[PDB]
Amino acid sequence: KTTQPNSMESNEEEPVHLPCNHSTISGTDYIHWYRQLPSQGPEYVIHGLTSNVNNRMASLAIAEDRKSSTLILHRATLRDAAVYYCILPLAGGTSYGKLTFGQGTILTVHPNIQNPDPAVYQLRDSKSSDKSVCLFTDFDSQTNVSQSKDSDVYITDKTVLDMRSMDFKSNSAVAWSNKSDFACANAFNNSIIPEDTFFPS
Amino acid sequence: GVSQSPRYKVAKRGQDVALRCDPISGHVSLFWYQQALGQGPEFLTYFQNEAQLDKSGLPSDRFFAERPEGSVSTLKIQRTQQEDSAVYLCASSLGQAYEQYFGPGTRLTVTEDLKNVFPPEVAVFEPSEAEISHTQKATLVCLATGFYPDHVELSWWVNGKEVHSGVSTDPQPLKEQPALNDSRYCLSSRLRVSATFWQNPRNHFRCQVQFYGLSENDEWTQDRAKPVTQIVSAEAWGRAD
Repeated sequence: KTTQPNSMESNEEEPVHLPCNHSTISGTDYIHWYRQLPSQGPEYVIHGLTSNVNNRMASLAIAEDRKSSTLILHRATLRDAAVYYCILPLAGGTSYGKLTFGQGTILTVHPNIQNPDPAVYQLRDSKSSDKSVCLFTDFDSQTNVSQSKDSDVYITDKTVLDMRSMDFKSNSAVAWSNKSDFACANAFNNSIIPEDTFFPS
Repeated sequence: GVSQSPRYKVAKRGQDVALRCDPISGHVSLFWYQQALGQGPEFLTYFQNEAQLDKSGLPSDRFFAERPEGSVSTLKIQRTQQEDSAVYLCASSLGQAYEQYFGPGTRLTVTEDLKNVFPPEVAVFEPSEAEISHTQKATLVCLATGFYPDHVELSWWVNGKEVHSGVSTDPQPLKEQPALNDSRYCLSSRLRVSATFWQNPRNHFRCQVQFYGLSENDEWTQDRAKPVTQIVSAEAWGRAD
């Protein structure tokens, strides 16, 4: 049995230390790390019985008292955002390689926005839709988007959009509703947004 | 690598289903897992060649697995219940000293009645003229709504070619009616391009939503069109303005 923090945040290019707690493991027990990207099946990352075990992407560290381990990602990128699982399997006896995945830790990797340009835009309505769409975009990664206080207003959580052609990343969230009182000016009122956010007029 | 089929499956409560796994050739070990939403994979059963040495994870007798020739394995679930809704994962490894390779998974949704199944309606929202003037960029938004189950794959196509750069799609479909257990879903996606690219009337943009629903083997007695696997798209052409 192992435990890990529920989630962790990191910025692109920064190294990341993902901790794991466990009962004292013998010098013959191995620690395994797997990860799972969005809508994909899990994938092996690394495993070992000592520290200084590594590969391109990461390294494994095991505390001196063997009561905790750490997966170290040397240089996190957006693609490293995923759920990371620390697994402590059985070794010897009647063991066959069974792996017990716990809840893992959710790693979110935020882009480094060089020139924040927060703004809320209204997109052109669609003929076949009765919904009005508002786009909150280009804000710094520290900004959080909250859910609306209305059941008739849908707001997505923030996501990163990467325009690789121009080496340009941006954060954004969308809000939509068919209500009459719905306007982009108030769409994100339940969120703490930059005071200098641009609202076209 | 490891393959699984079907990739998506919607079943009526009480019906039986069979999930297939085609592991990597020569891999002696095969593992099955059940992964509920927001949870980690839970072990179901293990095979060493054709021998199912550890099946301590099977929930009940409704679950049965086989791997007759030590290669392909089938996980069968009889009299499916709503609680069976999950992504079933299969993995294989050469042996205990080696790592596990996972399949893409089979997403199973068990519903009370197939009349709950609906394909998505899709709409594209053209860029804000203000964004174009302010940033020299143009963001299009695609909204897929009213579908059930949440078995969809959204993609963008520009001038007949799929694009990956500049696209950001929500990780998971949102419930339109959180209180209802059979609530339909909505999903959004964004495609951002340069203002000059959007201003070219020759550029054609299409948001495509692949929906996985009923098959020919599923009965349908409703008045509306059978909600079979299909794609639903919405389009927009560049605009000079």
